[PDB]
Amino acid sequence: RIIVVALYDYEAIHHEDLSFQKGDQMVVLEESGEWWKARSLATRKEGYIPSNYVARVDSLETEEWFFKGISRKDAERQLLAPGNMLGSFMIRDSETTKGSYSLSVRDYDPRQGDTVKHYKIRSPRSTFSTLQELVDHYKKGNDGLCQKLSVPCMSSKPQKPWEKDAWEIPRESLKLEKKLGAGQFGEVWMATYNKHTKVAVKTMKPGSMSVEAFLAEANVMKTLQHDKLVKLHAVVTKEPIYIITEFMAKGSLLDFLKSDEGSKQPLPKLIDFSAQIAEGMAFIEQRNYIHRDLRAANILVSASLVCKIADFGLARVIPIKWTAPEAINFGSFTIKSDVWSFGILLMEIVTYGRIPYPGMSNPEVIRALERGYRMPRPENCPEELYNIMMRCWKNRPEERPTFEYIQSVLDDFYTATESQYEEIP
Ligand SMILES: Nc1ncnc2c1c(-c1ccc(NC(=O)Nc3ccccc3)cc1)cn2C1CCCC1
Ligand SMILES: [Ca+2]
Ligand SMILES: [Cl-]
Repeated sequence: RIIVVALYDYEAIHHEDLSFQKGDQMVVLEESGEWWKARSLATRKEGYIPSNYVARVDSLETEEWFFKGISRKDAERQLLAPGNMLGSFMIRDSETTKGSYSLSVRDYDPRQGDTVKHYKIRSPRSTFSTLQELVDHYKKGNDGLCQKLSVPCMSSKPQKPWEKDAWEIPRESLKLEKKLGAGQFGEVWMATYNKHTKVAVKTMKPGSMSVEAFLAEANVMKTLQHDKLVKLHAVVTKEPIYIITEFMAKGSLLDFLKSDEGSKQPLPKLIDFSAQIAEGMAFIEQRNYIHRDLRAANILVSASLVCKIADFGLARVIPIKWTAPEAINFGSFTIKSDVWSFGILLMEIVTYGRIPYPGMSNPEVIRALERGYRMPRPENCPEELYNIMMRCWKNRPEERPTFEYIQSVLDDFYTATESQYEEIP
């Protein structure tokens, strides 16, 4: 008889799902993925609950200061997001000591700025019974920490999982309310699914993109979910093909960088964007795929300033200034040619969306590349960041770095390796 408890309030929006409040417990009846059949103990109603909204009772996730499955850098990102302050903290699974837990605390530093310090856990000069007591002490005066614990890190509701068994949907479920962009193969619309969920919808123009073959690839992309790739929610099988993805409130990185909220983003933020994108490419790199069209226009920014690679699968169904010479001349697109593109993307970001090689036509650009030309360095781009672009722009593909390496460098750009975790007496 399994029992769970609710971490956040939830309003039912479908037919068979339950409403529940933060703290309500319920008996688990069926475990079938993102949705669980359960029986609320507060209402006695049976129905479906989003499985990521609940945790086993008396387990660590029930605590407001615990954060399951969070990397050191994610913890750094979450702690630095608005709503937090000096002393804000969390306890999470250690990324390196795979089985133990670490502490992450927010600090201010007059030179650097707002920072996040990480402390490993099991100082020998302190024995607390379990993790709760540990928290309890450091809240009243630091026992060595660079700052003393104030409040747990702000946490917001997870994204609602898509409706169960609603991968193939009828067109009737959608109201496409606003055309966001048009192009060669169709349009992208801001839409509403069953009057309750805001989504984005890619409407396809039919071509050699064979129906039952286009849908084959979309099914592939649906297996390749990652936090840094845009969620594939649903599909409409009948021509013209509709692709339903999650809505990204701030649109393209290109447009967002050109905006006024964009022109306020400091360099550490721009690099953070780059790090997110490289994490997405690193996932793709690991799975042995290729994006083939990496650039700022194909990156989406969420409302919370999270950057995701806008899929990516469009090359499995169908701009040389972003393209490596090897793929331009012989059509040899690889993960290494994306690296080149990423380097160009990197320049876009630092230049707030300024078009690459400004003032040069395509052939101008190509012959310049063969000469050995590369874009110069903007009067705000760091030498060490520029050096990364150059390494991406190596003429021989095999000498360009991996995304795995690129991600690790951008992630800790301002942090010496020796300074990742603090070390206490
Ligand atoms: N999701 C969004 N949310 C908010 N705004 C969005 C978008 C998108 C958007 C961009 C790319 C896609 N691509 C996509 O779904 N590709 C795909 C997925 C599976 C199989 C084949 C292709 C979908 C929506 C585009 N846009 C705006 C429209 C033009 C600029 C940004
Ligand atoms: Ca140290
Ligand atoms: Cl019961």
